[PDB]
Amino acid sequence: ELERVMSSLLDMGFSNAHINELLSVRRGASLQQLLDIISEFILLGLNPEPVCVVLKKSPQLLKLPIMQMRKRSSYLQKLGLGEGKLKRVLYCCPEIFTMRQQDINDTVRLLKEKCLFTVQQVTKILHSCPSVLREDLGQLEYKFQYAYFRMGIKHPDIVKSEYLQYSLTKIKQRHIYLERLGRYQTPDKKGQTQIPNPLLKDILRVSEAEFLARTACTSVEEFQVFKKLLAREEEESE
Amino acid sequence: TVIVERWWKVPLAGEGRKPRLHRRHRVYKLVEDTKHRPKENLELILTQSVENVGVRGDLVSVKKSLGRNRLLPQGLAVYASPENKKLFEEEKLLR
Amino acid sequence: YKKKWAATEPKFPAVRLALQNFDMTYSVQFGDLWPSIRVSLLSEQKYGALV
Amino acid sequence: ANFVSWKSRTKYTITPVKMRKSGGRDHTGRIRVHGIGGGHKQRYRMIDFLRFRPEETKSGPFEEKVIQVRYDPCRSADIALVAGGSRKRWIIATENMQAGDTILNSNHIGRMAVAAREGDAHPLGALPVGTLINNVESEPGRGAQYIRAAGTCGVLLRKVNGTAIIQLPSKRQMQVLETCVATVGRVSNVDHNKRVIGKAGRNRWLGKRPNSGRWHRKGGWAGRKIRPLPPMKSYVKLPS
Amino acid sequence: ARGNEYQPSNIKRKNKHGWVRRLSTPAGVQVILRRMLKGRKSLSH
RNA sequence: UUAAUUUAUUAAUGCAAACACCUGCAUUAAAAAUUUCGGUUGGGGCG
RNA sequence: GCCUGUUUACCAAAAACAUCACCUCUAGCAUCACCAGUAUUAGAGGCACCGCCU
RNA sequence: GCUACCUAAGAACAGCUAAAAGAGCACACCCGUCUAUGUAGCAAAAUAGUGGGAAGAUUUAUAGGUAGAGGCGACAAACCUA
Ligand SMILES: [Mg+2]
Ligand SMILES: [Mg+2]
Ligand SMILES: [Mg+2]
Ligand SMILES: [Mg+2]
Ligand SMILES: [Mg+2]
Ligand SMILES: [Mg+2]
Ligand SMILES: [Mg+2]
Ligand SMILES: [Mg+2]
Ligand SMILES: [Mg+2]
Ligand SMILES: [Mg+2]
Repeated sequence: ELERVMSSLLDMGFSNAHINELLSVRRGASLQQLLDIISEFILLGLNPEPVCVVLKKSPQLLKLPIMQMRKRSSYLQKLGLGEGKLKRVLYCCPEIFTMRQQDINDTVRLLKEKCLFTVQQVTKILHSCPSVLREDLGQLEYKFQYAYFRMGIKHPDIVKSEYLQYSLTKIKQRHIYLERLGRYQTPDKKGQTQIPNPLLKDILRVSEAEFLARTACTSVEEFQVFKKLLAREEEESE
Repeated sequence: TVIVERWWKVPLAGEGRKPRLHRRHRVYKLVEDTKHRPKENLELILTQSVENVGVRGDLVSVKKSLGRNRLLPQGLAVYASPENKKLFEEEKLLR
Repeated sequence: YKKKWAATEPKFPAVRLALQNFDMTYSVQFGDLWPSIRVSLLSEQKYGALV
Repeated sequence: ANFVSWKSRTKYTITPVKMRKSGGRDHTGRIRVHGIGGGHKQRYRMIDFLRFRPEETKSGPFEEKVIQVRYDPCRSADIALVAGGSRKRWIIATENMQAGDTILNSNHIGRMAVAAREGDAHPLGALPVGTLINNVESEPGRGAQYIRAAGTCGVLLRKVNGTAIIQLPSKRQMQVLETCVATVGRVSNVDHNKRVIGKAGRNRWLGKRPNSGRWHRKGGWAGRKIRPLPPMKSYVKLPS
Repeated sequence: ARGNEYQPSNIKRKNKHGWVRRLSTPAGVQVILRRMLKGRKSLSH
């Protein structure tokens, strides 16, 4: 009943303002369902006002079956996504609760088995950039292997720089440019290079201006021409 | 049921003799698995009123699962054998 | 013939060998223009049309 | 092999039980776990992990007197012989449990939070949020399975509805019905980490033996390797 | 150093190669049957 | 082993099949299994 | 090479193997090993007592 | 029934020095460093001397277990009846 739900929401840290906001947000959702969903979200360690913000942004969450919501919440806790970690995840990609359990499981299994990311590294990836879950398999594996083999990056650095966050097209556009320019060299079998390579923050994190001014030391027009040429090369390769 | 077929043809045995099989005649290819066939329906004659199917004495095509799990075990239906059809025909004409 | 040797050379492909030769020579020859020349060489070639 | 598990006793008892070592072998006689063998002969003291076990023809919260706190060869945590009514049982002693102390075991989920005194067992619903706990059950009445090693302490992170969120010593959250019992405080023998084995012989006393060939797969141990994709085969191991 | 691999003990002898152990398994029963077919005076050890 | 050929078997998934368990069929792995080591030339090479 | 130990029974006893110590990875769990154990736990790998600077 | 490891329940370890020791010297015991002898030998791995450990991760009797692509292995490709 509304009495019980109001008492519970007075508990759990929710203030009357947010309670009224959520009650209005109810899109024909039963008070029982709303109470259960908020209960699961705060069980996941999420604060009351972020819960309110998330339900505002994505009311569909209230429509999720309680069984499925509980299963997904338990899975996220097992993956380590909880407490403050789940906040930025629910903002960057609020659809993790809607994704199929199989999609999440296979993404994590690709990250662990076929990519040899530690459990902590996997949690860090899913915490910093949940867009990986949206990104399809195969493409993700290609991106990781591009970082590992062709670029010579190791898992700690990949995770530290959030390399998986960036798009494969951008990654190739910058790295191949550097490589052909000779400013980047794939580490040899010994893992050494004639010249130290530029850092991934200098390669991908920075904007095109600084990227071409400090790391490549070339001209923007040259970079545009190279980008078009590389696009043609990829088209032909396919 | 899994239905299989020899890769290698077996030479004819004769009339009263039995075919002699060899190592190569134990190699099979699966021609079909019946469990993947499209589901067919079971013909039943109802005995008691049942929702959304019928009342009594009317031949009905019901999903085999329903027919074998609910109707027949509970006596709500009987097999559409010629004998049952005849008996329910006399029942109908006696009304 | 001596089948077993203490160490064998890396067995580079000819393309990489040419790249290494060019890197060690044209880099000195051209200074700061060598990266541009290198990327141009490694990229596609611009073809003119002679009627 | 003619291996029958020694864990055949059916009736709980205080007497230490003569336990047969396994050597890391299955009932088949083959090594299943490596590095196990030898060590000092040990006797097993049946530990009652169901702290709220009201005596026969009895019910409701009950108290118990700590007869003694003893070293257990089969655990990191030290145990306590504790007696109540007309029975005695072994439990896991908490950090400051002393002989002669009184311990309370209750199944009452009071509306208010019960004053959490180290050593007593209450349903998780009855504890203040943030209290240190150990010997936690996964289900009501299942029996303690988590937070049992020496010096370990989970935290009652949250309580909502009939569900409590606990932080296990591995810093992983766990959901348990608030009706499930747990005992307050951290497990005894908190200095277990700081113990220095000192010599290989001491591990051999503890029944750990140096053992090789721990994998039995062709080629032995093989760390996982990332199989390159066709595009990356060209750069897997670039010669210097 | 070598040669004395046989350290006799009637308990091990009977427990390892005795009639009861031979009959304990179909393989051992076939061992006995082969000895019988060959006509061995000593079927078991 | 990034030699060739397989995945029977397990582990995952997916699709059917029975309304957790199990059968069939696929895919990916793990584990393995089978098999091969062309010829002529070249002692201080890198064919 | 920290140490005492182990090893090629029958050409090698060693600097090799193990070893306390330390690091990394994996695992939130009961009725046949691990274990009648539960993250200060268990399994695996690496390294090498320890101590001082970068 | 050897050997590798393990299980059950046994046993042995003088004397001195030191004090509760993977402690020292050193018997029994275990091993096998070095040398010589022997090399169809006493011996299909021994003898003599020399030497290492010798209250321990020790040695050892008894019975049981693990079986061949398997076991077991303080990894020597060691051992699993010369
Ligand atoms: Mg013997
Ligand atoms: Mg040494
Ligand atoms: Mg030798
Ligand atoms: Mg020896
Ligand atoms: Mg020697
Ligand atoms: Mg003495
Ligand atoms: Mg000594
Ligand atoms: Mg050994
Ligand atoms: Mg070796
Ligand atoms: Mg070798």
